[PDB]
Amino acid sequence: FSALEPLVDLPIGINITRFQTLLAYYVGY
Amino acid sequence: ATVCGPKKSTNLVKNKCVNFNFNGLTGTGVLTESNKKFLPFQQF
Repeated sequence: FSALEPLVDLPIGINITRFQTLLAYYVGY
Repeated sequence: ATVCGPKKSTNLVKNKCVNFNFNGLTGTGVLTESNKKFLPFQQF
């Protein structure tokens, strides 16, 4: 068990539909 | 929004019944010092 702290908040105002990772990693939803 | 105006700050007065405006939230109370430990992201 772990807790994830908010560090960075970005008021971008842009829609995000996809993402990709730059370079083992795990992706959930 | 991004470009908001300036926001002034008054002097912090302790041990009095005062009307506080700590950031956005307001209220009426007596601000005394405490021994509580916040996390560094937690404001309230």
